Amino acid sequence: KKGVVHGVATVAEKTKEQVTNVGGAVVTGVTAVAQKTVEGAGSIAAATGFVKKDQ
Amino acid sequence: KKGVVHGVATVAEKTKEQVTNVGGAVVTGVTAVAQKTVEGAGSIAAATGFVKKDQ
Amino acid sequence: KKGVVHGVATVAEKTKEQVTNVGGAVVTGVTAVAQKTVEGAGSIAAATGFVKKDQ
Amino acid sequence: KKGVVHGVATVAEKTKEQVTNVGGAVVTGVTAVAQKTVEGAGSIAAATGFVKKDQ
Amino acid sequence: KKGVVHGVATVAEKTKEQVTNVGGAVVTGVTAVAQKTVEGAGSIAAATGFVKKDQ
Amino acid sequence: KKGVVHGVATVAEKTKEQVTNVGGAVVTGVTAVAQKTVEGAGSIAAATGFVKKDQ
Repeated sequence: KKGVVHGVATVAEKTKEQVTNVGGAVVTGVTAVAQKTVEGAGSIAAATGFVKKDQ
Repeated sequence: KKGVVHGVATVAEKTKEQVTNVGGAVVTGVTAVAQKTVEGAGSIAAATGFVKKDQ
Repeated sequence: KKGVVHGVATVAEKTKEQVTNVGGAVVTGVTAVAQKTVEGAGSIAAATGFVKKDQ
Repeated sequence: KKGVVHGVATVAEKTKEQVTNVGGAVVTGVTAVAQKTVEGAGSIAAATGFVKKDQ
Repeated sequence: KKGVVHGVATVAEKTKEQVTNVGGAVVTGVTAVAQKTVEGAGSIAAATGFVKKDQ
Repeated sequence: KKGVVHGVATVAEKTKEQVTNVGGAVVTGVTAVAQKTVEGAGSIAAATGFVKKDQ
């Protein structure tokens, strides 16, 4: 076989899960957050997949 | 076989899970956060996959 | 076989899990955080995969 | 002070939390379950407070 | 002071948490279960407070 | 002071936590279980407070 990509690719066979991202956010997984009190200014209290930027 | 990529690629066969990211965030995994009190200014209380930038 | 990449690639066969990242964050694994009190300014209380930058 | 109980009592002062049970079940706490696949016959997959009886 | 109990009592002062149980189950605490696959017949996969009886 | 109990009592002053149990199960503490695969018939894979009986 032959393949040429520029990116971002994701090429496969017999594949149970696939995610391609440029971004941005993708949430495909099981996630449970139980929480009782959030205070403070400002605290990231429960982050799973996270980025921050400033310019 | 033959392959030429520029990136970012992810090329495979018979593959159960795949993630390609440029970004950005991707959450595909099981995650449980149980939490009772978050205070303070400002504290990253429970971070799983995390980045920070400032300019 | 033949392959030429610029990066970042991830090339394989018969492969159960794959992650490619430029970023950014990717969370694909099982993660359990149980927590009772977070205070202080500012304390990274439970970080699994983490980066920090400042300019 | 004076107190006479038959049970089950729970007597206090200045008290943040209280539970009295005869039973039975009481759930008052933070709880997060994230789960992806349960099989088998029959498996108690994630039990926090649990009892079993048979006669 | 004076106290006479038959049981089950729980008598106190200045007390942050209290549980009285005859039973039965009481869950008051922070609990996080993250789980990906449960199989088998039959396996108690993640038990925190647990009893079993048979007659 | 004077006290007479039959049991089960738990008598105190200035006390941060209290548990009385006849049972039965009580879960009041922080607990995190992260788990990826459970198999077999039948294996107690992660037990914190546990009993078993048979007659």
